[PDB]
Amino acid sequence: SNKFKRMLNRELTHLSEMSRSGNQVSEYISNTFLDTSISRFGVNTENEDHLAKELEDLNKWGLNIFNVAGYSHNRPLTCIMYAIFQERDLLKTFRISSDTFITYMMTLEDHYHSDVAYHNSLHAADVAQSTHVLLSTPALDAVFTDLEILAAIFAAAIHDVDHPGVSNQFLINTNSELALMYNDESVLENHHLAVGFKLLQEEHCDIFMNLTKKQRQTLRKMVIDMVLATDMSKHMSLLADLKTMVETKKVTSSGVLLLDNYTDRIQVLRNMVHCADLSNPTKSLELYRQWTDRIMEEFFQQGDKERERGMEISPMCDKHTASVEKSQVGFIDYIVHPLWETWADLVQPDAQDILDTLEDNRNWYQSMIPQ
Amino acid sequence: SNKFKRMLNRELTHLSEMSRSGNQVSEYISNTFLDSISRFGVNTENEDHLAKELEDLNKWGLNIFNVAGYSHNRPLTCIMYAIFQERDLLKTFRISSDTFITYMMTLEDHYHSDVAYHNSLHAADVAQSTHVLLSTPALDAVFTDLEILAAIFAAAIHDVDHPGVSNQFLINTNSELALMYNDESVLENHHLAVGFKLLQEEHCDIFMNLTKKQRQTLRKMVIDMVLATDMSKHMSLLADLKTMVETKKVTSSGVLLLDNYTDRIQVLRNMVHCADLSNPTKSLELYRQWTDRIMEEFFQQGDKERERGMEISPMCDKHTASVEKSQVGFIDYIVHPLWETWADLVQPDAQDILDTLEDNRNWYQSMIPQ
Ligand SMILES: O=[N+]([O-])c1cccc(-c2cc(Cc3ccncc3)cc3cccnc23)c1
Ligand SMILES: O=[N+]([O-])c1cccc(-c2cc(Cc3ccncc3)cc3cccnc23)c1
Ligand SMILES: [Mg+2]
Ligand SMILES: [Mg+2]
Ligand SMILES: [Zn+2]
Ligand SMILES: [Zn+2]
Repeated sequence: SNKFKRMLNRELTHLSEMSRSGNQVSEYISNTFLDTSISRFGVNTENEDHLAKELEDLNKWGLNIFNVAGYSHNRPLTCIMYAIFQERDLLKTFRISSDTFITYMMTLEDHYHSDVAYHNSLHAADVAQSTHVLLSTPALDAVFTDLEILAAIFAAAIHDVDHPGVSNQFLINTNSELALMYNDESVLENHHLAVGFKLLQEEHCDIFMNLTKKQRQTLRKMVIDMVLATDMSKHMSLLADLKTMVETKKVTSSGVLLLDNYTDRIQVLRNMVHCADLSNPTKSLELYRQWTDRIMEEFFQQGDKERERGMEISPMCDKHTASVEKSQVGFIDYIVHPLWETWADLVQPDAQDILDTLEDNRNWYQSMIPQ
Repeated sequence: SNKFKRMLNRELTHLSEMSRSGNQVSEYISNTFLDSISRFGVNTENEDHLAKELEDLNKWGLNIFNVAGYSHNRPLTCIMYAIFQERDLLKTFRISSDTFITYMMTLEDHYHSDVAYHNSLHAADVAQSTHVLLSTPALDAVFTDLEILAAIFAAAIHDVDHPGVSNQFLINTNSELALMYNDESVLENHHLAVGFKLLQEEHCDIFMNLTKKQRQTLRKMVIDMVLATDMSKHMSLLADLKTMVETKKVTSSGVLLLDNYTDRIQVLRNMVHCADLSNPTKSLELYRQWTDRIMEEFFQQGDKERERGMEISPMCDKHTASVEKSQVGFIDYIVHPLWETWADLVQPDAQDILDTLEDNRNWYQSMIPQ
């Protein structure tokens, strides 16, 4: 659609001229978004009661994933994934032993880096838990098969495995081996998928051993589609497709969405995990503020690596010139809010408290803008 | 004193036999503690917000995180220029704003931003706390300006170029730095070298206008103070501070009597040491943030150790921490004893500092699980 494209670049030109704040946010958007305990929980802990209290939020959008990390000896991913699989009865359905499951989930957690401020197992655990809540949205809850539920949640788990804490564009600009291996197109996301699936081959880790061949093939395609869709530069095209889907949606009976073909189904799932990935500003302000401070830490360190190298500092990576408050407002106004508004429309009446929390958070960061 | 060494050994033995948790805290202790531009010095357009945070310059409660926030992440440059304006040190030592900001920016730039705790934020915190501690009524008339300058500069540079790993990791991994300094005070020697080496940069010689004798005395005092921040020297500094307390003299205006260089430097080095260990004495919002940072830095070191197939040093294993219990041990066995001794030396001064420590301690105990 040339109209949407013409409209997009208009919206960003105007922002780019509002102020130097808007220029830095507008440069960022274009370069980013455009093309008993070990079996009770998955984990050893002598805090079984504090952990059991936190995990009562398993199905709530307000689950505090930071506290889970605290009471799980810093295994928020293994712990949450075990909880989701118990909750949805996925181990039994797919004949996965708890043993194989925990060994895989520990190996996966281990390949997330804890020295990366944001793209580490905590973020993986949050995105997986948020996907778990989203899959229970009433308009979809009856729609997806368990194979699709498994694919989505696994997708979420692995979606950033082995992330180094720098962007696809830095990896291309520094001529990384990874950029070289994947020919500059979706560098990290291809890698996340490779690692996640490669790890099944490790000893006692094939959590899909007991699926049929046709099941494995369907899972793998679904998962590849979802993770490649977390590539941020695909954001505008994903939102375009979601909007056209809203305007031509079919409700069946009792509020449920009609998704006949594979295309319709994967489009929704991949927007779902994409939404999970951008759910930080829709969570409670305590949660959201921690996430912001982490991503900025990570952007700033990329900025220093650029500076060490004599490269030009990327937008939002200069610690000496960021405006974190104005940037958050822009990010909500121009990316998070449009995406979540469209999602709310697809799945109405759901997502509305999510949308209201999003405005509170946005208004809090506005209230904190000096001058 | 052999009876101090025996007593010290006794309490740590009792501690490690208490439980798994006390074992690990006791292993830790033994391995660690025994042997716009015109106005603020930074360019910001948050001149109002920054000015308000900086009204706490002379208070224990200053929030250095917010200062970082309003100073475009130049907390050290900003705080140091505030302290130096406050005490009129730039005029007194004829240091120009150009020379001073250029040095301070260069110094701040050599603290690593990718290190969770030992960055310019911690340096700025320790600098501001030294500044507050130097105004303790019992000492406040005692020290000359050269001594004040040394102590504050010492604090500024005390961890510059810290790589986020411990003296023992550097020895165990055969670091070039451990090779250079022969396994003794590796980082602290390095911090001093860098801090002084940086005066030689273009427009950075902030001590250019001091006399030779002044430069010589300042350098001796600074070296003394920074080597003193070596954690492995903790117990012998405390032992000295305790025998200082028991043999203390006071003029009458409530002011301590410090004639010789030895008693003077002994206070100055316990002061910066106490500033370095002040996190748990601060308000709870601040201390929580510091704990989380130092724990991140230990955990990363632990992963580097695991990446190398070494055994994971105490407190560096992310899968076997008990942060809450560890903070309570830290306070009972290291922070509280030190500050209690400090409070005695300078009484009635450090008494709320000390009550805050109790509050913080008890909050961390109230969060211990089960
Ligand atoms: O101006 N902004 O739009 C702007 C400014 C500062 C931060 C962000 C931002 C991007 C992303 C998604 C993401 C993650 C990793 N790489 C790229 C994008 C996630 C975020 C989560 C919390 C806070 N900020 C975020 C956006
Ligand atoms: O139980 N503990 O003793 C224990 C457990 C966990 C953390 C600490 C700890 C040590 C040091 C001083 C330090 C800084 C850098 N390297 C070595 C020591 C400073 C701290 C500041 C805030 C919180 N914990 C700290 C102590
Ligand atoms: Mg990603
Ligand atoms: Mg140090
Ligand atoms: Zn992600
Ligand atoms: Zn220090």
